[PDB]
Amino acid sequence: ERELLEEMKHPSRARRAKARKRLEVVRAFLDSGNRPEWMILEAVPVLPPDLRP
Amino acid sequence: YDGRTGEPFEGPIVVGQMFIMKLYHMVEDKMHARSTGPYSLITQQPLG
Repeated sequence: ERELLEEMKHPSRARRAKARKRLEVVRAFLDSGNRPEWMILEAVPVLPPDLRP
Repeated sequence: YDGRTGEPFEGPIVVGQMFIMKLYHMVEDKMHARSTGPYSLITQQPLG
């Protein structure tokens, strides 16, 4: 976060843009209070039988 | 002449023999309704 902040104020519009569109997702994980490691699942949820009759 | 009244219609009316056809669609088979019927196994939505 604090790095991409300084990264975003870069004069070149390009780098600034990519930095924005990155810190976007980062901030999402911040405000949400969720860990990204969960995106890699260890336990696959099985759907109930009557749901898959 | 109108079978109801007995007076002639104002203007002349064309008539004659025409060929007509009773098509497939019949109300008897296309009419339906229900109150409480079967429900889909997955979701309890009424069958269609």
